[PDB]
Amino acid sequence: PQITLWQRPIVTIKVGGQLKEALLDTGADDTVLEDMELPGRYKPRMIGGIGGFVKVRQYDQIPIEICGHKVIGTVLVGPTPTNIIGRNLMTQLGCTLNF
Amino acid sequence: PQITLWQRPIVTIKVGGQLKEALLDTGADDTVLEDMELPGRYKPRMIGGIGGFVKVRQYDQIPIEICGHKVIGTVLVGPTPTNIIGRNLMTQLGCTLNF
Ligand SMILES: COc1ccc(S(=O)(=O)N(CC(C)C)C[C@@H](O)[C@H](Cc2ccccc2)NC(=O)O[C@H]2CO[C@H]3O[C@@H]4OCC[C@@H]4[C@H]32)cc1
Repeated sequence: PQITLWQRPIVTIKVGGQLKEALLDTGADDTVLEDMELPGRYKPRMIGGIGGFVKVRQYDQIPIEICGHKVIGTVLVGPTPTNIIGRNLMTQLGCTLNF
Repeated sequence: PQITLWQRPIVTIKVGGQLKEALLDTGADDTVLEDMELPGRYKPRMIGGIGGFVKVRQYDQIPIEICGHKVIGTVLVGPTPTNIIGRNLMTQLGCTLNF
C-alpha cells in the first residue's frame, strides 16, 4: 500500500474474528486499542499523550491482521479515543515514511 | 528520504525564527508545538488526544521549514509533551506511508 495523508490513515484490522478500524500512527511508539477482551496475563501500565496519562492493560504476542498482513506483538488496551497502530507493529508491516 | 520506524521519526524544523525538533506524526490531524511565541494573531482551540483535551493557541498560515522544505499552514501551540508535525503539513511535503 501507498497511503497518502490527505485523509486519516485509517486501515481495516482483524482481531480474533472482529474487524475494526485503526489509525496508522507514526507518532505512537506503541499500539493502543479501545477497551476490549484479549487473551493472556496483562501488566497494568500508564501511557501518556497530549492530554495527560491514561491507564492501559498491556497484552503480549497478540495476533492481529492489518491490511491483510499478519503481525504478532504487544497491544495496549484502554480508554483511547481511537484504535491506533503504533511503530511496534508498523515495523512488522515494514512501513516507512517517504517524501 | 525514506524514513524508518525503528526509531521515532524526529526531524529538525524552523519556525518563528527558532530551530526545534519535531515528531512526524501521521496520527496527528494537526501540528502541535510546545509553548513558544509566534508573530501572528491566534484564536483558542481545544485539541483532543489520548488523555483527553487541552487548550491550544491556533496560529494560521505559519511558515515552517521541515528538512529543508518550505511549508505553510496552521500551527497549534500549547501544553503538548512533544512537538508533533501533523498531516496538515506532511501533505505539503508529499509524505506517504508505504508498505
Ligand atoms: C508509547 O505508547 C504510546 C504513547 C502515546 C500515544 S498518543 O496517542 O498520545 N500519541 C503520542 C504523541 C502525542 C507524542 C500519538 C499521536 O499520533 C495521537 C494519536 C491519537 C489520535 C486520535 C485521538 C487520540 C490520539 N494524535 C494526537 O493526539 O493528535 C491530536 C493533534 O491533531 C489531532 O489529530 C488527532 O485526531 C483527532 C484528535 C487528534 C489530534 C500512543 C502510544
